[PDB]
Amino acid sequence: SQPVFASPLNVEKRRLNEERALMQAQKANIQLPPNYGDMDLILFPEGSLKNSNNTVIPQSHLKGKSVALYFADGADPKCASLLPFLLNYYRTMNEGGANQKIEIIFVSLDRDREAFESHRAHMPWLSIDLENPLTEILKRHFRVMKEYEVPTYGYGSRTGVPSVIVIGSDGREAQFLPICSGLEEGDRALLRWDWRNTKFA
Amino acid sequence: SQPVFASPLNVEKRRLNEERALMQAQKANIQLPPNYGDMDLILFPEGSLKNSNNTVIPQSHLKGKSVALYFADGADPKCASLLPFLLNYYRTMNEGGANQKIEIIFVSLDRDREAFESHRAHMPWLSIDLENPLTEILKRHFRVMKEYEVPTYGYGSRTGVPSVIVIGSDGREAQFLPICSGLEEGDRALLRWDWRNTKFA
Amino acid sequence: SQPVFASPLNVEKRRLNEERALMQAQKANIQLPPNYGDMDLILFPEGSLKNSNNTVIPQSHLKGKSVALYFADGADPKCASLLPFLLNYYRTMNEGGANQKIEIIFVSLDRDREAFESHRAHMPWLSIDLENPLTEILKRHFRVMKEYEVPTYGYGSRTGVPSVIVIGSDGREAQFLPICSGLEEGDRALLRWDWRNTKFA
Amino acid sequence: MREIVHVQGGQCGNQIGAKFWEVISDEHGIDPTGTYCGDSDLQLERINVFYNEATGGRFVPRAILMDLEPGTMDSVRAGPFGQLFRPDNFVFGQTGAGNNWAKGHYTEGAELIDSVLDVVRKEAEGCDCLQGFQITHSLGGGTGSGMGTLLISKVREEYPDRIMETFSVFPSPKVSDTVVEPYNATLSVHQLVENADEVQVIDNEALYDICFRTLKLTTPTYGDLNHLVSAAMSGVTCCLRFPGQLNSDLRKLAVNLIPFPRLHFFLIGFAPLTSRGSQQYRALSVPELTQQMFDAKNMMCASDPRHGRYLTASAMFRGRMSTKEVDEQMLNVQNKNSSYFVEWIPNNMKSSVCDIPPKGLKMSVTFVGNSTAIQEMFKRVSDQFTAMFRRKAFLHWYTGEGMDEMEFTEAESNMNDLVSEYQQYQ
Amino acid sequence: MREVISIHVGQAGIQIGNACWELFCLEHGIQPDGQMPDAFNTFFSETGAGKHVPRCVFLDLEPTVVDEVRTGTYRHLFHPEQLISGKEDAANNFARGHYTIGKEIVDLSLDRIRKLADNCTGLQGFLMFNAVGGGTGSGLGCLLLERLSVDYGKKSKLNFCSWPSPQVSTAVVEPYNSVLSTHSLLEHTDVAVMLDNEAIYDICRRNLDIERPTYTNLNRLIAQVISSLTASLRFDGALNVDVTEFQTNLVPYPRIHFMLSSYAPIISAEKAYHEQLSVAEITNSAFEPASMMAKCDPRHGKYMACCLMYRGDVVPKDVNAAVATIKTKRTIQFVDWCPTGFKCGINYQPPTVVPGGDLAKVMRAVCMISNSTAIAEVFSRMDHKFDLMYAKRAFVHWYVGEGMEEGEFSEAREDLAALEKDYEEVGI
Amino acid sequence: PTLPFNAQSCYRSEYVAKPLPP
Amino acid sequence: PTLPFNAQSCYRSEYVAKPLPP
Repeated sequence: SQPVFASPLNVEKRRLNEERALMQAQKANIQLPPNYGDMDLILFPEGSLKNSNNTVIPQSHLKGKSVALYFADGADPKCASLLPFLLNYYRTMNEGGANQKIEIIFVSLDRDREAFESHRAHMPWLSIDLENPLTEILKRHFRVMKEYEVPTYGYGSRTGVPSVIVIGSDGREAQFLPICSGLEEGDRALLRWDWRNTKFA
Repeated sequence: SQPVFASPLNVEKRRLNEERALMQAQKANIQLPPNYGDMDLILFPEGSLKNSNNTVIPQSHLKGKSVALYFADGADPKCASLLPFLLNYYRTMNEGGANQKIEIIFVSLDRDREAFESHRAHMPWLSIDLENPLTEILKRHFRVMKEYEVPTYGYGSRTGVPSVIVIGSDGREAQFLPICSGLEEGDRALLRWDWRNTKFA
Repeated sequence: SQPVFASPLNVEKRRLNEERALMQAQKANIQLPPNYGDMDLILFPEGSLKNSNNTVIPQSHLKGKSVALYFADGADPKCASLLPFLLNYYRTMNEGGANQKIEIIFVSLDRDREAFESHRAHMPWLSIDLENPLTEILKRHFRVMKEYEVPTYGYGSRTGVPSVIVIGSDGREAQFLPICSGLEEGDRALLRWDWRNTKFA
Repeated sequence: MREIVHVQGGQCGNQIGAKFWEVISDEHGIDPTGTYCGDSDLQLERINVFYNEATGGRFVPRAILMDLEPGTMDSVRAGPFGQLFRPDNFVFGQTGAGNNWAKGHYTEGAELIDSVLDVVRKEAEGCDCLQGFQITHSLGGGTGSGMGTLLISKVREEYPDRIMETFSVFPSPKVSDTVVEPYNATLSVHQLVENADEVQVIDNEALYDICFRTLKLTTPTYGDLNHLVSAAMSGVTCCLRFPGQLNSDLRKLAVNLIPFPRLHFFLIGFAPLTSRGSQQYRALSVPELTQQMFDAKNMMCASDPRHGRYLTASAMFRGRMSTKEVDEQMLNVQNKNSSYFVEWIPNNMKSSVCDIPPKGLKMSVTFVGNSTAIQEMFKRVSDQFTAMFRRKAFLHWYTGEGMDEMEFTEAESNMNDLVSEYQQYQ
Repeated sequence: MREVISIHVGQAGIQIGNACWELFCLEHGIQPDGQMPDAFNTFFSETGAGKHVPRCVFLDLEPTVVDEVRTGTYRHLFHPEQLISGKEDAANNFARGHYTIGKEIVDLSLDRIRKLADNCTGLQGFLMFNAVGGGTGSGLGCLLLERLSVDYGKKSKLNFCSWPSPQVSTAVVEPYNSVLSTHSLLEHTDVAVMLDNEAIYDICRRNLDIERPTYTNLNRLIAQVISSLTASLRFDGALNVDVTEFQTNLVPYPRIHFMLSSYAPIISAEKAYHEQLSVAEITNSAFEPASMMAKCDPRHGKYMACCLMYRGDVVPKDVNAAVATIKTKRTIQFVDWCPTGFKCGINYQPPTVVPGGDLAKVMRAVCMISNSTAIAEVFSRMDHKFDLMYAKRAFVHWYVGEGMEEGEFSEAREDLAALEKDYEEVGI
Repeated sequence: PTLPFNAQSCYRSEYVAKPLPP
Repeated sequence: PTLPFNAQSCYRSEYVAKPLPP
């Protein structure tokens, strides 16, 4: 139940964990429905992610790295402007050090296949395929939306596009870097990344 | 994560090494993901390198020699100019001792099989076959390109064909030979080679 | 790397020896890459040399002797002129003493098997068959070319056919005999052959 | 940071100034529509110097179009890169100055000035901190020369310490269309010797000599001529927009090239320059640039510098190059031609290096020389002025608008003393 | 505990500051970040968990050369306020950089300086790097030294002046800047070392045989001088030399504090594996006039005093056996009232090579600093080039109209003339 | 019809995040 | 079609690095 209640990934999490809690309770003083603390979540299913060679990596590979979601649309001037700084920031922070510190997932807001391919070819970080239901699910979960056509359940929009949100293992958000937000400090928002206190454990 | 973070050998290296790190972690406060120091890769597979008779030698043959890649094109005038000086340097430098000093691998930016074999007939050092994807992977690893055709990820061209790259065990760019570079010592830059400190260990 | 570095036979030598060295180092201040003095090859395998009336002669029978390769052609008028002088020289020199001292191994630059058998029917010394890739790797090793057709790695054509080259244990040329060379002493360069020093151990 | 306000005057200034925005936009990767393509930092790091965000992704130039007739800026709007300009930055006129400097300056300039100067007040002050202005105009025309210069007079009083450079195209030597040329030129110079800071003179006949003798163009149109003038404009402001090994702003150039405050009329060349036929055959290097540069054939004025003395020069280099090669060539030039450099100053030249070249060339140079060979420019206007002022030819036009005959005599003396000033250092 | 504060002012100071701090960080083994993952204390601070922040200030009146520092690799290493910037330049103008534009940037300078110098006392002094030929390098350079002199009296104020070359200047207003600075560099600076530009250019073109150096190859060689300068301050030494040590040893009288430089050996990788760099060999090359870093032949002067800093596997014995040879050589000579004229230094840690540079990894080195009478020509040459210009009032309208008064040139002329009278009187 | 831009500066070519001192 | 150049200098023919005597 972070960061919203009314999200598809939260109802998925509640479903599986309710199911597993019922099963182990039937085998056995179990709090039904389970506590959100007791809930355990698989965020990216086994074959959602892929690197720049379009081969799948498991979710467990992301251990020890600050993983940031990057909601981007191709045709958007603003995302086209943000991309070089982000490349440079990835460059510098992951080249100058002892361990890999940060990692980026790309989530498309484009409309079709060739647009997605053309946009993703510029990006070395991991990406989620367009047709996958996880893209829509994540959009609803973080309430990222280009313009309001999606029925949000009484909430609003946390952000527009582009956005970078660093995430944790459990599917929360640890920091929402203000590119085009309440603070509107674009391309200087990158410098506020606390990769020390945000780890994908 | 040398010389770049976003290169195909480094992404295969990262995947493979931490795959093995999770395996031994499951089998057992070993640091995940493993340090660039802790990582090991096999650069040239079993069947990559071949000599003058097209008979395959393994990678472990290169141990104790200053090895250097040579990115060459068959029809390029600059490559046509640089080839005799490189060949004479190879001749004299390796002849003038009771020990092997340096070795050249041939990486082909050439058009097709016929032209590749015709050009490879002129070289007395080792080569990698053109149809082998390792050629393209090495090109994107070392950021050599004939013009901006394959995407590079916020990086630049390190150089153009022709180029000689002194390499290390782990894909370390040991030194750049300034043939067509920031310095432009055409046919003179070969004398810069410090074979003493750059050993394929 | 004697007398050339870009030889196929020298590349084969480096392969075998350095493979042996790596396996020995894996098993156990052992020098990688191995010293040229420490490198050893098998030059003529058991099925290379055939004597008069076609019987297989191993390498073992070449020991403690002065051995010269005769790079010869069938239809070359200079070869036809050189042959009787060398025949008389071989006969007289071997009769003149207790020991047989010199030996000739014949390397053919003929077109085909008919020419090979027709020319080799004269000769009483040892001959290497035309199909065996030895007859070309030795040719490339000692830099013999009738016509500039071999892909030749910035070599000079060291000799033209006919030629005789005194070979050492480790493939080094003991001495060049100047028939068509710097001295240009045809059919009398035979007398310059010293046999005290140039012993095949 | 620093911004340059661009001000374009007359038919010439619009057609010249269109291409200046075409080359800067191409240099900074700007679409005709207004957006940006090319994902590199180098462009947008210093974009404030010329451009202005609109928060639709898009940029507007810091440009003030200015003309007294509606026709000439209809053409620049209908063209490509014509949607780039904000349509309020245009200022229209209905009447128009018919090559009459008086009614450009006094009568039909005085009612449009309150409008165009309002646009300048809004736009120049609108940044954090202004660096200066640049004006492009003809001194042969009416609204480029009469009303263009009155803008300079008023903006200079309001903003005393800001730089103020111009790209003025003078009267031609040989052929003289718009027959009232020396009246426009002479009356402009004395207003442009007092109220202007740096002046870079261009002759049309010098440009046509370059085309026909070197570039070997069959039909050199105003597109091709204006391409070259724009490449000179971009050269003198590389430092403002890209980094380098030795930085050089506009004020840095002036304090070197101007030894005494009266004399600030400069000459411009540009190297390299070869035809498309001989593009691939010509070896490009620093010595090859510096000997193309020091040539009357290459210069953009019809005044042979070997008739005089380079009082002070400068070269603004662009490209990946060694300082020592720059240092030798600027010394080699002074060692061999010792008679073409004034003697009571050693090392008459300044060097500047900007890293980013113009797109397509790996190395280039623009050139600025302060010479006493530009004396032969003003004399050839001075005799032409007194030739038709003797007869009082076409004076009723000028004197019917508001001037007195006294202003003509002052413009004579204020130009002849400048002639006499270049004598004093020769 | 033990500190020395670096001050970089101007174009030249910043660029040579960049190459200095790259080598200092590299040889102390600290990352771009600043965490090596107490020999460093002289240059760097301790800011929490193993994080080191340099003790330097960058000053410039224009932002475009300090932008590129805040933008490149070492942007996480320098404290953001330790790079101070204005919005407009001084434009090769002393007058602008002193009176007009300079007044509102020195207040920020002295705040950062005071906070970076009050953490521990026993501060050795301030290294200063300025371009004399420049605007903010000269103009502002006097002014922050003026206020420093009022505040911290007792304490060394060294300077590394990038001086105009005899033949190549690339600035025509530069004789005015150089003379005006030298007057005020005389009063409130303890030691001045001259690094002529084209002195180092031809050193590279002969020794290293480099056709195409840039400023960065020049900056690396100056960086090797400062490292060999302060090696005894940071590291263990057989006979260490500090910075207070210099002023007593190389300055006979108040007015005379203008010294030259020569570093040897500098040879490329292609002719270093041939050379046995013995102490005798490297000290012979130090005294050669073709290796001096000012383009000023000491054959028309006398060595008033001289300082030598050895670095590497250098024994004290071979120094004495090699300096005695220099005393007996007849081409080099000493003033009569200086029978003994040497200060020696031996430091253990050999010079550090920067990868992708153009020097070679070598066993031992010499840095030599000398006070000479040959300095008479370098101001006697400006003597000519100033009276040429000022006779007919070239460029004088710029200086007058922006705050200066007429007669500051006459005061600068008299002090420079008295300085030439002073060097000629010493040499008798 | 605009070709893309293939220049990188003196700065980016040589001031890179260097590996650790030996 | 072509016939190739074949000649090299007397210096490179007979001045090469010979292996040292025992």
